[PDB]
Amino acid sequence: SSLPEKDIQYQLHPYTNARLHQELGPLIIERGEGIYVYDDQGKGYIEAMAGLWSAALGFSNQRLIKAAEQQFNTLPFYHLFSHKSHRPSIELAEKLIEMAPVPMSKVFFTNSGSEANDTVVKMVWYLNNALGKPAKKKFISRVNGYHGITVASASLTGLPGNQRGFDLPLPGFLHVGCPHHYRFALAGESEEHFADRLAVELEQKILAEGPETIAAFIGEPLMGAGGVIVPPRTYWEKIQKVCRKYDILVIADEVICGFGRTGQMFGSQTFGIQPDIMVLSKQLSSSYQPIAAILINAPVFEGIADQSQALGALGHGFTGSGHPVATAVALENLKIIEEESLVEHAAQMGQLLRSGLQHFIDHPLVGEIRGCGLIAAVELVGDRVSKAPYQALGTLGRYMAGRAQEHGMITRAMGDAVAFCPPLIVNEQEVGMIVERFARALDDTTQWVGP
Amino acid sequence: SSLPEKDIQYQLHPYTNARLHQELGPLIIERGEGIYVYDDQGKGYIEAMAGLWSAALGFSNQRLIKAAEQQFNTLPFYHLFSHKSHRPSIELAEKLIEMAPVPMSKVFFTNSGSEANDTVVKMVWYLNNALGKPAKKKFISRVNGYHGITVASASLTGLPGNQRGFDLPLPGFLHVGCPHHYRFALAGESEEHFADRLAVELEQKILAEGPETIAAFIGEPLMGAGGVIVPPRTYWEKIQKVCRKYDILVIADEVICGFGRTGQMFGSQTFGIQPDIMVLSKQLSSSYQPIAAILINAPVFEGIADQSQALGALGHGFTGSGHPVATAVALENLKIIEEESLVEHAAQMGQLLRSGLQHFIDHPLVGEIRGCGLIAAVELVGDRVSKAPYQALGTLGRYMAGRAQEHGMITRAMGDAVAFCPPLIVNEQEVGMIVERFARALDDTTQWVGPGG
Ligand SMILES: *Cc1c(COP(=O)(O)O)cnc(C)c1O
Ligand SMILES: *Cc1c(COP(=O)(O)O)cnc(C)c1O
Repeated sequence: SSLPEKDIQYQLHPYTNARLHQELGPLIIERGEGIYVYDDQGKGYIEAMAGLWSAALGFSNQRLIKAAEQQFNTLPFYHLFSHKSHRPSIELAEKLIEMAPVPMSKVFFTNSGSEANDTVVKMVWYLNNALGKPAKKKFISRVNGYHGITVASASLTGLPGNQRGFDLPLPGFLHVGCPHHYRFALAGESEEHFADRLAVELEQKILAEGPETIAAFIGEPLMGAGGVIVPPRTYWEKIQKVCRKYDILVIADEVICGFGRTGQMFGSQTFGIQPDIMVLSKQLSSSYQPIAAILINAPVFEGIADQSQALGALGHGFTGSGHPVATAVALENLKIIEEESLVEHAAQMGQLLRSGLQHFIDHPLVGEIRGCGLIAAVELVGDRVSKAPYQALGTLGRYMAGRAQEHGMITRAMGDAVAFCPPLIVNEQEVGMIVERFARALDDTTQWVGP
Repeated sequence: SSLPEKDIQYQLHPYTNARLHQELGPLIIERGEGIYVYDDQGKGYIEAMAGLWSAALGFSNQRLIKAAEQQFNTLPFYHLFSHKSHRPSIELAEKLIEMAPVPMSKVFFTNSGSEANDTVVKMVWYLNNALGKPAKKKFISRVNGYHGITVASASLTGLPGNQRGFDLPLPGFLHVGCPHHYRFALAGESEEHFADRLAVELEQKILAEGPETIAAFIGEPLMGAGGVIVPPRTYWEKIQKVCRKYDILVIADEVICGFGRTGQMFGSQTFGIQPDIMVLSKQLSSSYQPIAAILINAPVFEGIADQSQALGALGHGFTGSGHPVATAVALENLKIIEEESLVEHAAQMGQLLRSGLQHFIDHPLVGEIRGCGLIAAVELVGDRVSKAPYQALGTLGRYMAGRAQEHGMITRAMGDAVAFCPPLIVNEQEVGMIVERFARALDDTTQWVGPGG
């Protein structure tokens, strides 16, 4: 009958406890503008996550809306199968290739990040069969990495919450350590030496598995959903040397880091990664349309092209691959990010965010503050010396996130860390408000944990 | 540089020979209106495939475009994670549940058909773990079925072109026969007996694999990409009895059949299927937005809900799941289909299409004319008695499709069959034009072959 009642009756929600949902119902979000969303009671919230790490231009960018309209009225749907094409897919693909931080050869479009990583898995398998290396198939990823939730991409993902009860990972999807100094460094170990030990771990993993069986290493430049985990200094340098030593492809999952999130246009620039393949989504279209993109370099394309010829055609593609409305919106989105100098602006807003949060560095429940550019997290602990949680891992984060919402801010808990990933258009005072609302939530949480 | 040159330079095309693409370049489609698209030279074509079996309302429905606008200007993106919701997802889900041809409990949204089928795989695995049946995991599908192209959903798919080179199918993804009488029936075998033999095949497959290890059977009510293959009479009845005997879930992949394609609202109605899970996409939004929907019945939901509680939350969801613009467009799309009586209209347009094509039933190159509702195919052969192809399999289909395009019509060849899946809004005279353009293409193809006889 009521709208909340209909939701409970008819929707199975993602990333939601279904039974609790039947009791509590939804928080229905009705409208958005700038960095704000409003619920159906008219309460406004700063969307400090940009939705799902994604709405770079906020929730009422008229240029994107008009670009959708203009394309809708020209050609509202067509496809790229069997030599068919259309201008928006062509022009977007050109723009993505030309702005890539390393030389890239081709773009392949999907709807989601998960589909894109799933497609990259198939591409690498197809590639290595093309080349006559049928054993070179295994993927290496990392504990706490997030790469999506198809059967294959959830296998790449290294978060237990995405695997438990789903019979994952599949075989051939291997995991090395999470590069988080605060949690996994040895006592008195430096960042650089933590990085050394991670590179050794990767090489030993490869040697134990048989280097000839390892096709690819995939990683987010910095880990998003897994906690805003910034890798230790020299990690990417040392990891890439191990990969290049055994002819292992380096895949940068830029689904969150892409398009100005980390202080430069790509996480690959910020962290000195020269990937063979890049995966892009989210900020690509400010999530105004579902779209993702895979960039592959020359060797990857040439092997695939050779096979697609021998086997008649590339037996892969989604109905929505390169959708003309989604590609048109993404094209306009990238033009706005360039014309408005949002990469530079976000970097400056990020410095303000990070300096604001650092006033709480000696709070008794603050275990670590981390991030770079305009992405950050504050990890809470029940005890700073031991780094132990209050009650059980997740208890603090759950409480903090709930308090932040009460104070008009949407953040996301990742265990006991709360994340910040605001729209790139956030202004200085809005950053101040984000920090103030974080502060109030923290104060509430501290009184709740109590003496 | 020119637009075709940019395409060749920068895009890897799906379902395209990449090397041939570098030589020929693209056919760039510039605009659409009604049932027509126009290329960049201004030549018009009837889109007899509705794009990819999908654009129910044609290529310039203003109501859908305005519904997108109105939602863009309210809330252009949000998500459904962690109890968050929004009106368009809620109202769409209600509408889908209430119109379902069997009692259904919940809707889960994805972007694509492939994602939806991939998600259904995970849901079934999660479900059976929830129920304490950890061995009950394998899926059974069919030769020539199409269910998408993720690693898992390409394993469900039974077309060799989707598996060759990709190390698929994964283990646990099993295949029984294509239910196409014309190609796989024994000499002088009836439809009903062909159906018996297929049901026996399925039961033997289950028994050989261990019934306790089989979770689900999935099928398109009629097979789309694999050839517009109408199953033989009594197939679905007998297949479901085998499934119910061993407590195997029945999943109807309605990605093509959904929303009026086959003569009734759902392929499940047309063919008497009582599925536990339905998968919907394509006509859902006339492909104006990427969206797919999974309908799950009460037992499937209850088990999933039970576990999500014990494990804290359901560890699954796409950023675009239930996207407010895509759901708003699909909602308006389903309203138009109902208000304009397009299911009934498509049924009538389909009988005209079929009657038109049947004037060529005794043509020496026409092996079979099949379909129902407003989906059809004409399978061409080089020799009717042997059913053998002219030159290689595919030669006639490729030539026919090329001639159809020259005559202003886009059809898709599936080997030597050419498909018809026009927008539901096609009128009687447009059906006449589709059949005329098919006839000219067939006339060209006949002159090219020279059947003599
Ligand atoms: C969100 C995300 C994905 C998956 O994207 P979907 O569109 O939600 O499937 C993949 N990789 C990373 C790093 C992500 O953050
Ligand atoms: C087209 C199709 C799919 C896959 O849809 P995408 O949106 O292209 O992933 C799945 N099943 C059937 C029956 C289809 O026709």
